[PDB]
This record gives sequence, C-alpha cells and structure tokens, in this order.
Amino acid sequence: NALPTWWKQAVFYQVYPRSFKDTNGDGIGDLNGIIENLDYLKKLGIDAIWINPHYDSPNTDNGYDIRDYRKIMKEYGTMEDFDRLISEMKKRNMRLMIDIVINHTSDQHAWFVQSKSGKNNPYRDYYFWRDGKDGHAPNNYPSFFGGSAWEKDDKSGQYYLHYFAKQQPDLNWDNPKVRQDLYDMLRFWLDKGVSGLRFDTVATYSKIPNFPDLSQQQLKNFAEEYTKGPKIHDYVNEMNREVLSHYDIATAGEIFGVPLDKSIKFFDRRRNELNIAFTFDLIRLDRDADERWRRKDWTLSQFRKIVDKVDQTAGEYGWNAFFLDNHDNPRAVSHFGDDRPQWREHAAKALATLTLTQRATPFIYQGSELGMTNYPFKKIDDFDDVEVKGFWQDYVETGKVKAEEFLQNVRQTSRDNSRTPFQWDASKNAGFTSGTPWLKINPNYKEINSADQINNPNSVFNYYRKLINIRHDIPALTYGSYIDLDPDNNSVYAYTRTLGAEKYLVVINFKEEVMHYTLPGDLSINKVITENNSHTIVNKNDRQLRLEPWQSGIYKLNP
Ligand SMILES: [Ca+2]
Repeated sequence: NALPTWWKQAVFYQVYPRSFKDTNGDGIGDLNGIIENLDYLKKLGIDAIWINPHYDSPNTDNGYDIRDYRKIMKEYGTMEDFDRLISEMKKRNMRLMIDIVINHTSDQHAWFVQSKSGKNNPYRDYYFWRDGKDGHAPNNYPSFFGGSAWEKDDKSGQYYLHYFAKQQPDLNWDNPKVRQDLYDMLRFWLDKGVSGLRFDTVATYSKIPNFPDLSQQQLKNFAEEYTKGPKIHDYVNEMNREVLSHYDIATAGEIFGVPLDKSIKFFDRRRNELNIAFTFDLIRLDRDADERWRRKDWTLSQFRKIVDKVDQTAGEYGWNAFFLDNHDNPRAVSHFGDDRPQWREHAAKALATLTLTQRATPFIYQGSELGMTNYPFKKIDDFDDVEVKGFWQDYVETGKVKAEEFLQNVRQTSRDNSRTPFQWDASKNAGFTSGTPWLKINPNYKEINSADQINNPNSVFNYYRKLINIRHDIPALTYGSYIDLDPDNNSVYAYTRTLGAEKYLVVINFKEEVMHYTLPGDLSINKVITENNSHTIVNKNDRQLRLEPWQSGIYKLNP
C-alpha cells in the first residue's frame, strides 16, 4: 500500500557548517559559505541539505550545546543569512532540513541558568536534580562524554543529570511545560519554511522512573538502558500530534542506543511518530559496545547481513536513511574502502554505487563526493572533539588502556576524521579559508579537491553525479524490494532491486584481485546501466561477470 513521497526519493547532502566554507577568514565555516556553494550542490544533483546545529552555542560540542534556540550561532552569521539560505535554496528547488537538539540544552541556556538558582525557581524541574547518595552521585550512571552523568551543584548540594557533556544538562520531558516550550520553539523554525527536522538522540528523552543503578552488565552497554524510558513513544507521538503533523515536512530520528529490534516503533507510518530512521547498526558494525572508541575487524558478510536486517526491519511501514559516514564517524572510503592512492577513487565510486542503490533515503556527507579520507592524527592534542577527550580521560588517564593502543583505535574511529575542512581546491588551506582553519586540513588536499574533479568526467564527483541521475531515472533503485544474492559472500557484494517486472542487479567487488562471478538461478543480464573500473564487455543474456579489483556496476536483468 505504501506511497511515494519527496523524502523517500530525495538524495540528501549533509553539510557540517563549521567545516564547509569560511567566508570571513576566522577559520570557521559559516552560512554565507553554504549559500556561496549552492550551485556546486545543484550541479551534483542534491535534492535537500541537512545542516548540523546552527544555533547560538558555546561550542563545547560544536553546536550540540544550545544556549538559545532562536538565535543564529555567532560564528555562522545572522538571522538574515539563515533566511537568505532558505530563500536561495527555495529558488533552486532544494529543501532544507535542520538539526533539532532537544534532549538537552547548553548549561548557559536561560532555562538552566534559572533552574540552577534554587529548588525554588519556576525553571527547577525543567532539568533533573537529585540528592547525592552516601557523599557521591545519585546513582552509577556514566556519561557518554566521560565520567559520571551527574554533576554536583555546590549551591543546592544536589546533582543534575547530563547524559552528554556536563555543559549539556538533560531536559525534563516529564514536565509538560518543558514539552510545550519545546513545541513553540519548533514552530518558530517550522514557520520559516524549513522542510525537514533531524532529531538528535531522539530516543533518550524519557528518563527511567526513580533512577535506579545500572547492573554491572548494564554499565557495559548503558545507552540501551537510557533508551528504555517508559514514555518515549508517548512523547514522540505527542510531538507529532501537536506539531509535526501540522507542516509538510520530513522528520528523521537519530536512534542512538536503540537496538534494531526496538526501532520500528519510531518510524512505522501508522504510529504517527517520525519518518526516516538513522540507525547505528551498519556504520558502527565494528565498534565495541562497551569501549565505544575501540574498533575490531569486520567482513563483507557481516556488513551485508546488517544491510539486510536493517532493510527487513523497516519493512512495509517504516523507512530508512542510508549513509556510510557523517560528522560522527570516520570517512566512508577509509572505513569501508581502501583509501590508498591506488584504490581510493575506485573504492569511493563503488561505495557511492552501494549508497545510491539502497531502498532508503541516501545521505551524502560533505566531501564524500570527492573521496575525502580520514586524517592522519598523531597525538592526543591533534584531536578537538570533546568525546575523544572523555574517552581518553576514562580509559587512558585511569591506566586501563595504553595511550598508543587507544590512539591506534581513535585514529580510525574519531568523529574528527569527518570534520577536517572541506577541500575546495588546491590553493592554500584548500580554498576553505583565507585565515587559519579551526581544525587542520588534510595534506591530501593537493590531490583530492573539488576544483580538480568538477569538470573531469572521470572524477569521483562526476561518478556520484551520474549515479544520482541514474537513481532519479529508475524508480526501482529507490522503491524496489532488496534481495541479497548471498549473505555469506565475503568477496562480491551482489543484490537485486525489483519493482514488478523491472529488476536491477548491483555487483561490487570488495577484493583487490580479479573475481569471476557467475549469476544464480536463471538470472541473466539485459543491459549495463553503469560500471566503474570494468575492462570487459557485458552483453545481453550474459550470466557471468569478470570483475576487476574494486569494480562496481548496475545492470538491468532480463524478465
Ligand atoms: Ca567564518
């Protein structure tokens, strides 16, 4: 029964404003820098842009600690700039999604400033304030960003709750006044015409009644305890009923800490909650659930089995986003491909083909379209992210893990690998800034930059452009049902996308050797749609493919 919508068949691009384009030489990207480059994104073929938080913030967590929801970040520009970004996008038929961060505010936000003044302030129970127990915190909750999730306040002697930085106190959603104020805030932005909202850590809004301690076992996977709040779907559905269902918008849910088997309740269209699932299963398939900075080896069979299970779980009534990287994860060509110079461009084109042939709304993160890589961080001070500093404090400063072993993992897992500034050209600081970038630019910018690619028809950029054109032209690549040809194959990832008689096959060789691959059953090729790194001709009725290393392709199959 499912209906097409613009957001199901959109190709989104994600801009992290702080690292996209600086137009005033302070080293920090800003809104004018986005506006300046809308034609570049239109040329790529992007339907909609999701921007990370753009609100007044002290930047403990680069926009995710909001000091005033109705004001533009000072480093990003003014309200007039933000309105111009909407206006200039609208002229180009591009839709804007903004990031909604309402699990918590900055500890500088006026509500918290008031809350913390005494048990008595009308804003006290806007946040969570509990007595200590035995001269320590109210319970054994840890924070995602290091140490205890409870911060002592010497004035009152109680502690306040912060799942994330102590500068990110959690809002009390159990207070209907808090929920009402947040809805008013959402209407202020929605009335400006924004087309989409992405809800940061949407699954933590409901806290566990009476805050009991976590078990020893729970402490090793605590995020999954924080998403078990008994009213979470009541609150998300109330927000849908009172606000979301009043605008023509697309809503995405970042369901951090939600196991896949509890995800469909946020996205089933019958439930009137949210529209698009942002899950962590694939992008962190190789991350430890306890030591969340640690990675382990992974295989293509592990990867594809997660793709399939994520696809199955959305089923008839939910809907997924699909992304291999974003501002919270290492770059896709490094993590999932081979970023050495022999292979980088082929592997980036193969992961683009994978991304843009999923039954999901694809999100392209800034710079993935050039094949940008992870950055060669050497020492702990080369990073800037609050989260990596919290993991260092919890695991290296306690002597639990050697500094060098920790660094070998966070070089591969740090959020900062995707935050080095966008590589526009081969000029100084890759054309990102006339001043000093806030985070050092990868020296590979001389090889990997947009200017070198945009007019080269063989570039990663133009392969993405072609794939997006192909996706927009073939309905089965958006809405077709997905079948993995062999979930246990660790060499060649092959799967079909089917709408009625229209059946297409995607084949990607993840090996760096030639692989012969014979199709199953009676499948045979009707025609080639696109290939990268092919050295062979594929004809009507062919049943076998010779795949060069990192070869990728889309084919239409015979009925
Ligand atoms: Ca700037």
